[PDB]
Amino acid sequence: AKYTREDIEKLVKEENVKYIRLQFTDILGTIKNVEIPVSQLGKALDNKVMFDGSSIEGFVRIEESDMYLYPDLNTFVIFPWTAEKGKVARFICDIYNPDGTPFEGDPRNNLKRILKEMEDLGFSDFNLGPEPEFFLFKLDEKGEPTLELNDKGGYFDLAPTDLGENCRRDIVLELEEMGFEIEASHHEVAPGQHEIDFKYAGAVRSCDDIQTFKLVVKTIARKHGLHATFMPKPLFGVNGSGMHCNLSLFKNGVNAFFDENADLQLSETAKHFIAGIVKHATSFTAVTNPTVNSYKRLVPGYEAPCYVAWSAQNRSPLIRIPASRGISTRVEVRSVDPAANPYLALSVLLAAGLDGIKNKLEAPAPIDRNIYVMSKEERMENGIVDLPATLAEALEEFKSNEVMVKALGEHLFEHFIEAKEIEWDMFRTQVHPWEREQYMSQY
Amino acid sequence: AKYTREDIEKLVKEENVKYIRLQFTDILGTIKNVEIPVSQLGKALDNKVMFDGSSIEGFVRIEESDMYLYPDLNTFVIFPWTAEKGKVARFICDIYNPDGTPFEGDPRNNLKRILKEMEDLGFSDFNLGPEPEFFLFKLDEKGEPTLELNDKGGYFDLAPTDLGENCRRDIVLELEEMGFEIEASHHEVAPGQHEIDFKYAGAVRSCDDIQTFKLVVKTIARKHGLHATFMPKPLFGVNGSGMHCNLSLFKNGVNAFFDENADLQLSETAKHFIAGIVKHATSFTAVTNPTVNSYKRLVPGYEAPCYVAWSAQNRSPLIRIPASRGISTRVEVRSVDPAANPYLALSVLLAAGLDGIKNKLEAPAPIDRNIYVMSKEERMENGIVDLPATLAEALEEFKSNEVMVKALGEHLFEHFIEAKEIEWDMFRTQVHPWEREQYMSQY
Ligand SMILES: NC(=O)CC[C@H](N)C(=O)O
Ligand SMILES: [Mg+2]
Ligand SMILES: [Mg+2]
Ligand SMILES: [Mg+2]
Ligand SMILES: [Mg+2]
Ligand SMILES: [Mg+2]
Ligand SMILES: [Mg+2]
Repeated sequence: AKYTREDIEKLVKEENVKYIRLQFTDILGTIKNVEIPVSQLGKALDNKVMFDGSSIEGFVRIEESDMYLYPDLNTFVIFPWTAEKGKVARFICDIYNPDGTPFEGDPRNNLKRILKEMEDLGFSDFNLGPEPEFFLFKLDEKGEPTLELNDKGGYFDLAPTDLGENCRRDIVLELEEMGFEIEASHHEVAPGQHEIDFKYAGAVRSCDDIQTFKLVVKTIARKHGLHATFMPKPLFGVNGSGMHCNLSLFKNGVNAFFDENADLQLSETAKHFIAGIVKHATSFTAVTNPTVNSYKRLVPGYEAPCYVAWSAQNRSPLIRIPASRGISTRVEVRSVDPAANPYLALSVLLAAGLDGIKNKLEAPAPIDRNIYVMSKEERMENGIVDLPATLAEALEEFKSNEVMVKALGEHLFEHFIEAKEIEWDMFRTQVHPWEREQYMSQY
Repeated sequence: AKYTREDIEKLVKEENVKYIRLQFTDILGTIKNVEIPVSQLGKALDNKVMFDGSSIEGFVRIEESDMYLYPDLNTFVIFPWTAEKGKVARFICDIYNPDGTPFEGDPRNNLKRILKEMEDLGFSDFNLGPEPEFFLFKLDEKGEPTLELNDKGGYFDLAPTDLGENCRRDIVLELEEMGFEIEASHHEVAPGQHEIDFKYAGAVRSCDDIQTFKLVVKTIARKHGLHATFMPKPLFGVNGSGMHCNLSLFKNGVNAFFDENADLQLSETAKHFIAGIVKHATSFTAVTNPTVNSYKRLVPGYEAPCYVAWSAQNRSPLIRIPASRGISTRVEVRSVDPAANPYLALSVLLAAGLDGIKNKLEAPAPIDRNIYVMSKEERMENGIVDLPATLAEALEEFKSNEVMVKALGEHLFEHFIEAKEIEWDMFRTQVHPWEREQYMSQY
């Protein structure tokens, strides 16, 4: 209980809060909201504010259906940069059906659903440590994004410098003032690319922070004349952006992946997890990489995984194990990209993990200096399968899987599939310039 | 009441008001005004101010006509901007004849007429909850509007951010801190499109607030290098704008549409009232949808209605019943667009409602699924009539309906048709570029 009804009412008043953002999330991970005047804080709470909950199905809407917003008290945040006529605060909300029950088509209420599965298996927490990467492109005259990069930095370089446009700085600083907890940040591999890493938190809080963070970013960036994009593959020839997800299970407030007396100090619990992840990656990919362009980042030549394997020391492991042990033992899934919706991502991932533990699945041998050089044939002769090559591919595999379809639930699943199938069809029917360069003179 | 003579005179002096706007509306909903120096406040308040009330006719104006301006103390507000050589305030007004009686051709006086009509039927209040949607475009260098939108947001998604322009916010903030009572706001389907929704009120107050809204909007957006418009379909191939009106009747301070032990918890009255809107839609469309361009929004595929029908959950029903009951039990007409003169629309709607209540009309089958596919023929065999395709058609239907004509008033009616027929006549003789593109080389 971070705040209570009164603590918030007291707080709204102590400060000059005048505008309330009741923010949620549609199925495509897009960050939505309905805004009220502070004069509606009461109705807001009391969970009495209604809206067209079909905003959640995204562009595949069809009819208008009324739904309730239920604000999550302990997610109460006051935005800093505000203060014009008054300040602005917010609430992340859970969408309820008009009859009282939570709306099953809501991404957030789904994570919770599967977190009940985790607790019934006997676990207390499922932690996440996101490593979200993003590009900074320059704005032009007419305030339009351009293909020009904010800087020419390389890997863990000393990016932009402490003389203005240091977006990373203000971002990290602003986030820390908003109550976040950052672990560290750094410039990434390509020029004009960045990464800020959050401290670990419980699935929900971590997912909620990832949403805010993206928002916070986009804003500060515009403030500096820049464009932030979390597009996975903005530029052919340059690195893409992914969002590795460090994962851990807890039991009685004790880390469960750690076993000092076992191979790699990794519990049997830990290894079943890895096991399930390997079993389901080619199937949960259409979710952790939800866009067409997500697949342009998933190619040889960069640090992105193109095959299902794990390792503690390799070029592009879809699963990795950081060095830290004990209270910090965790599995890192390095295929997830920032285009992915966190609640859904952690839904399918948490689910594929539990499917390993439930069924004492057996993990394969850790890969190490092989995958990349051995032809897809040699790789294939082993547990080494290629991830889907296109969104259409990822979608077939997804549907085939029963434990992944369950991870969403009939509503979240029907529509996701619908929207993505359109997205692909639009792309497939499209005639790109590249083809005209190739065939228009040659034929 | 709310304000009394001396209360106002105290307010003006203390707040340092120096410029009064005597505000009113013409047939085309356009917002007129005669403006006096604070020093003339007395003359004003004694109902002694005169002006050319033929301004009410709009461009159909032929001869001049001296009329009086009667301020309404309860509509007194002080505009928040202003404060140069002093502050500004307005008074919404009723137009009188030089012989002391209210001028009929005045739309505000017209609704007050049909309202009294309602009371004879023994009703207490007529409530409106409007949801006015608008587009924000950019102003060019010359300060001239362009076809460039203010953002790329969609339905309900949190956009734009709290750093910069954020018109919607600054509008609601101004409205709220200016006496208004807003419920919520949000981004709309099309990029650059926005909607603010106010708490319900009685017809007159609700119509006055709609006229003040538009203004405050138009104003705020201009202040941010933007152009607001309530033009129904500014752009082909994107969503148009509309102003669904949420209607409810009270009897002795109690909602008369509600009824627990009923079906859908809708009272017999409700069912009848609905019945009325059903049989007058095609004949009141010309009023709720007054511009030529209004009918370019009335095309299938964009959430806007096209047939006379009512549902509780459908793609784009002319009428729909939102979830809430009890006090919130209401009928929503989704035909109405912003271009419409709120006073005329509300009066033509109240009138059609009461008519169906008066003559105990039998409401038709609520539409299940599909009015889109179910072709003309079939749609007919189900008593589903199409709205008028063009302003012309709309007029021929309005002119045929005895009760609708009576809702307007001999004067209002005569001049409204006069305007619309010339408006249509122009648009019909115009040779648009589209014709040239399709025909000039073809023939
Ligand atoms: N109800 C909505 O928000 C859709 C509005 C849409 N622009 C219309 O014409 O009705
Ligand atoms: Mg559906
Ligand atoms: Mg990194
Ligand atoms: Mg990593
Ligand atoms: Mg005349
Ligand atoms: Mg709307
Ligand atoms: Mg509506």
